[PDB]
Amino acid sequence: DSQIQFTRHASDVLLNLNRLRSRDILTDVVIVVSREQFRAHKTVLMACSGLFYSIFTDQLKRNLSVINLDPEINPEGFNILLDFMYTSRLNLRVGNIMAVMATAMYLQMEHVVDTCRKFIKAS
Amino acid sequence: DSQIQFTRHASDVLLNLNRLRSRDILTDVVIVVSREQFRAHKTVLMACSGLFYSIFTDQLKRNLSVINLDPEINPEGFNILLDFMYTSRLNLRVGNIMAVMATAMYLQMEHVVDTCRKFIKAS
Ligand SMILES: CC(C)NC(=O)Cn1cc(CN2CCN(C)CC2)c2ccc(NC(=S)NCCc3c[nH]c4ccccc34)cc21
Ligand SMILES: CC(C)NC(=O)Cn1cc(CN2CCN(C)CC2)c2ccc(NC(=S)NCCc3c[nH]c4ccccc34)cc21
Repeated sequence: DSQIQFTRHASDVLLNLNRLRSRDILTDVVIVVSREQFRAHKTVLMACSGLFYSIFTDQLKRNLSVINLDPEINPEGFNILLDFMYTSRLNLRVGNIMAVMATAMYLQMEHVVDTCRKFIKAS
Repeated sequence: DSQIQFTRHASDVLLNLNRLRSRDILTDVVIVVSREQFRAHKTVLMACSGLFYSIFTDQLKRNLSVINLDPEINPEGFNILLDFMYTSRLNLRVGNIMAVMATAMYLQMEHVVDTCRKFIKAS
């Protein structure tokens, strides 16, 4: 409310969280997408994705160390979205727009889908 | 670099991380401060504190579920800093500044220490 605001703190936290991912420090889940595998932190996955929230919030699945995604998910599209989660930067190109949008819908990241919609429209 | 920037994503992630802490979801450590206990996420602690980074980055201590802080640490001051880590907001009042500053020194949060110094200077 009337507390002092650190305007860079949130971005600095996310940057260190991504650094921890890049060194595999306290990563607690691998996400299998067809042939690929991505290690990550369940907390960040839950904070950023409705699908991952709905999985790990259920005590039936909260302790899983492996999550197999839908085999139709494109790994490049997932990687772009995983990067976004940890960076706030979304790499939308003409060559990946369709794969990134579809993957964002499957992961229930509405703002990204909403931004994919505006990207479409601005093309 | 040339990707789309989501200016509110990092703050949105931290808010959900704090929500997860408030429901004790995926918390993986308890910090003992005199007669008090605080549950938290090791990744957030490490991202925010040089002390907590140095502890959990060491494989000798990375798997600890309990951390006992120095008995001289004031629990209210620790709580204020724990809140700051998860909110980017620092509750500095001249009734608590000394105990917050000394705690931020122990936790190796230089940004906060530097701010406490200017709070003193701005009187
Ligand atoms: C970084 C940020 C912008 N990314 C998201 O918000 C992605 N996301 C997208 C959704 C799904 N949306 C939600 C809004 N709704 C109208 C349409 C469907 C979603 C859901 C959960 C989380 N993760 C966490 S920790 N949420 C804590 C609050 C909460 C949400 N639903 C709850 C259910 C029970 C208790 C708490 C909650 C992230 C989610
Ligand atoms: C959210 C942000 C504003 N809060 C901090 O930065 C609090 N903090 C304060 C310090 C201690 N400072 C650091 C600067 N130095 C000149 C004086 C002492 C500190 C240390 C680690 C972390 N956590 C993480 S993940 N760091 C990843 C990068 C890294 C730092 N040291 C490394 C050593 C080896 C490998 C990597 C690194 C947080 C730290």
